Amino acid sequence: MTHSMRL
Amino acid sequence: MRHRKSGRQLNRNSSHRQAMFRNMAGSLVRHEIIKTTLPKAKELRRVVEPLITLAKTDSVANRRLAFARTRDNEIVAKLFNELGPRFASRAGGYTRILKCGFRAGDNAPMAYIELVDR
Amino acid sequence: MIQEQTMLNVADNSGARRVMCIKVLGGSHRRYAGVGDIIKITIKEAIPRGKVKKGDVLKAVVVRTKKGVRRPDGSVIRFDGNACVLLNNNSEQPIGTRIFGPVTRELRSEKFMKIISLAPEV
Amino acid sequence: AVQQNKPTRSKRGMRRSHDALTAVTSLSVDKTSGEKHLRHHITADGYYRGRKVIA
RNA sequence: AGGACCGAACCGACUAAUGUUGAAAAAUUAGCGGAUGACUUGUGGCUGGGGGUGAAAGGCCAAUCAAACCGGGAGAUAGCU
RNA sequence: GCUCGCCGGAAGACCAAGGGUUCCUGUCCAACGUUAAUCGGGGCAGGGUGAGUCGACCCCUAAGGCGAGGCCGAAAGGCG
RNA sequence: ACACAGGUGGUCAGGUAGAGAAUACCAAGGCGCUUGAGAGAACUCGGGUGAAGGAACUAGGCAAAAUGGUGCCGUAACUUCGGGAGAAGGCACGCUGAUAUGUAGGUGAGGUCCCUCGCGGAUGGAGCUGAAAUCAGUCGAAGAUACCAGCUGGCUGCAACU
RNA sequence: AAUUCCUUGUCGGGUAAGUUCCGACCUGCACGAAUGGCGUAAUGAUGGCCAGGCUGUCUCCACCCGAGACUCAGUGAAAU
RNA sequence: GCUCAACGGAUAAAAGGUACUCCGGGGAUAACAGGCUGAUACCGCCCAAGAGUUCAUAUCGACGGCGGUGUUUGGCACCUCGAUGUCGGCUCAUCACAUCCUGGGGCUGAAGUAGGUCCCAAGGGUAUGGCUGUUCGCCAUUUAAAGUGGUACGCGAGCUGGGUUUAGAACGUCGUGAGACAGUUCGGUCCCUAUCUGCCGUGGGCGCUGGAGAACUGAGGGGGGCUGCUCCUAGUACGAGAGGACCGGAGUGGACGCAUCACUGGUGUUCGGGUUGUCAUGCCAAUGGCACUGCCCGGUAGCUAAAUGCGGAAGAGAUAAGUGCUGAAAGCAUCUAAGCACGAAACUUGCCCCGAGAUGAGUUCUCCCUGACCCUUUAAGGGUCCUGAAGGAACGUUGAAGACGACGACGUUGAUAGGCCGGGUGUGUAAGCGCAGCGAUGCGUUGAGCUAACCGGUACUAAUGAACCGUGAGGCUUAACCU
Ligand SMILES: CC[C@H]1OC(=O)[C@H](C)[C@@H](O[C@H]2C[C@@](C)(OC)[C@@H](O)[C@H](C)O2)[C@H](C)[C@@H](O[C@@H]2O[C@H](C)C[C@H](N(C)C)[C@H]2O)[C@](C)(O)C[C@@H](C)C(=O)[C@H](C)[C@@H](O)[C@]1(C)O
Repeated sequence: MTHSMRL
Repeated sequence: MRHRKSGRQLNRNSSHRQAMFRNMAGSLVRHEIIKTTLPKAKELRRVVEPLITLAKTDSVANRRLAFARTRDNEIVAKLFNELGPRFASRAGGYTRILKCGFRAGDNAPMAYIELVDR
Repeated sequence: MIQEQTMLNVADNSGARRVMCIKVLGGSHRRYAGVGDIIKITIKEAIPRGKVKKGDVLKAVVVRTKKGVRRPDGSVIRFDGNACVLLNNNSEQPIGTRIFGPVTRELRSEKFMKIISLAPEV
Repeated sequence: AVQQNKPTRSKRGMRRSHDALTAVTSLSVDKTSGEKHLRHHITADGYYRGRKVIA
């Protein structure tokens, strides 16, 4: 859900 | 922060507190000595002593106020017939607390609350 | 206690019927305006024949508050409805001639003496 | 939330140093019967300060 | 009359809050939508794995789905840790 | 037992399915019960289920299944 | 997986107020949900009230507050001529008395005729039930008094709609 | 413009002030006619914007009522 | 007979997409943050053409040169891929100074007012809104001012989740297509009960050399430190005039903080009243339960702000930039080398709070203990009996004290709490009876009845006589004295 991910 | 506030909440709301005090006042006037917890006994002092002061004058209005605060006609009968002429001399202090150990189940501080006749 | 976005009525007959406070003048971070306090207003509703039109950004002075002013006697005078008298943006002089309704004796000072010599009650 | 490493048995005993239950200092003797009781409590046989209170 | 209107049972799940080692591996509370129909529900059948079924999202097929599970090839293979 | 409170198109009363003895009586309180327990849907011993008419079984059928022969298919099997 | 705030088909369904299987309080009946006792800090949860202001909050009026019933009056653009529309916006609502020793309505006995005779048909109104309205009076700060119970309007993109 | 880069295009309206909104103009980087174009009443737990009412959203929090948190007794975890 | 040209030639023969993805690894290798560096960026200086009527150096400073900082854009790949959660907002901050305001000065192309520029200075302060996801920016309106940076572009085991950056869907464009796009658009689960350090509070133990109860000195530590406007001097000094002070003195505000409820208010589910529905007390009347405190209307005490008091200082010391006095070196000159004086919101005090665990454990006052013996490793020794003192703790009633401890008052030789009495307050004319009325209801009794937390009293009730801990004159050495 790419909010905590370092993307 | 409770600065000069009387009354104990006793982990109830207002309706439960008032109904519980009415039941305990009925049981205390009925049996003349009851076992209870300690802070409920102190609050029961502050509840049941104005009823005995109300019994010191016997009229229709005072008996209707006692019925409005006890809702038992046998209780108001015993008040206005026995506890009125018996407690007529002493001014306040119609009741007596005595501590009696602790409860076996929840380790609650026990007390006997009784009337000063016995 | 007039702060910003407060909708005040107009006490004199400058033409506006309803104004809105957009800034309480005097001092950084000032919150409120009492009677003696100038406010900056915009005009939200005007009469069709008046001296000022809708959208004018000018100054006014509060004359009545619902919160009310306190006298040194311990008293307090609370009106009903908030009101202001409209002023010239730089000259600080009132625009309309007659002033409707009561004002306070707290207002007694030079420019507002020019105001207060028009009102029916003080 | 969790510890970085477990505490010792030493730090456990130092923490539990304040958990000692206080004893009653001394029970008081009634005047008539002589039975021990707590202060300001009635006896088991229902005496308080030399007066039979409960039946 | 009406895939009509308002609104309970019933079916669903729009918003917020709480819960997030839960009371609950999908809830509760307070509002919310449909509510005579392209409705909902019971009981029983039928379709099956490169197959089914899909008012279509690669959704669902027993808390498992860009190929279910079980068992066997099988100690697959691993220049990788 | 007496008061107080709560539900009451249910938090009441009958069943189907699903459980399977949990029903009732006496006795016990190690474990179970999120505490204590003298209590229990717990342990233990006994008791309890009575039908021509209620239901199943039974007669008949739906969707569907199986299917003598038959047709088809390397075999298994498929369809009828 | 639990003595788990979940799920699970049919039958019955009383009183008062209510259009009602909603909702409020009750009946028959069944329960107080297998840890309690105190105290009455911060903080958290679920609520109640709030001076002056009234969206200044914020990504955004999110969440709350508000609105809410019946009868009557009135209601625009636009339109596929059905709608829009409950548009919008108002007014009156309690209790008592009188009309009216309860009316209009509903039911309709005893009696009296007819008969082809009974579970028949006509008059007749007892008795019961019973709105809604107007007038007059009265009480309250407030009469849809609680629970219950639409926020409304203007412009616009997309998809006709269920 | 659900399409526009440059860009918050420029002008107008709405605001005290408007990168969003509405109306226009065409310079259409890179619309366009059944992978439909342009409208459109009604509908939508649809997207954007404005207004009235309403309010603890806010200025700026205050107090109260209950359930935890705190103390006492009983039982008694977990991640690490 | 091989552009087997990827030329030591995997096959005779081979392109893509994955944001639906999966696995094994990697900080061997990128994005974020840190490190090193400093081209770039920012700040400072050097020379000086030229502008400034003349006049480089009031203010700018070309052509070029030298540094600083780490501070933008970068470079490198040192840490991290068996996880170091992003932009913005909120809450809370903290430091630097390269100072935005306030304060102190020098020069001015400084008449005054107001500026420009440079030096010193970090005590305090340093907006609200519209638009935008925005930081930024534009804009509106204020202000004394609307500083610039560091702190993982501070801050998600503190909150949010609008933006980017998962899965849905669409537009433009690219692609034959699956799909792709620092291009847009609508929608989209933010876990954690704190062990340790830290910090805010609040206790127990022991120590401080006999024990105890008090009151202090204060080493040291913290808080605080902002500023506008008006009036007077004075429309004076200055200036043709328009304008218009320095210095000094009061008043009155804004923001901020501390305190407290006398006022004005809020709250006041524990007080009084109204009222709707229903159930019950046999019924009427009167009450009670439930309906969010059923809905409301007032409101006591407490708590509290929007209410009301107070504060920021003056002074002193030592100074920064700066200005001097005397004065040589260097017959002069010179604020400086000797010597002397001034000089800021910074520093040290002055104001307020904590504070002797200040182990360097301080001082002062008061009070309390004045008994016998035995043993042994005759030691600052052990033991036995007798005495338990001042005081403390425990218990109880409690408190405008409190999470619990603690703190404070009291314990009958007594007002500590409840009750009771009287008052006050609040609400608004109780019930019953009688009259008027057909009635709802009105009137009289009646400003009645009821009243929480308030006030002044009163032993009526509960605070029991005791038991428990704590001891029995307190080491050595040296000095100074007293008998
Ligand atoms: C109910 C409680 C659940 O946690 C959450 O919902 C929170 C809120 C997730 O964030 C959710 C929601 C969200 C938005 O993060 C808040 C999203 O970005 C992540 C991917 O999932 C967490 C924390 C994720 O971690 C994050 O994963 C990232 C890949 C890296 C990140 N790390 C760098 C710091 C790390 O913390 C992640 C993977 O789910 C954790 C694993 C262990 C789990 O699956 C566990 C079982 C969780 O599901 C949970 C504890 O039950």
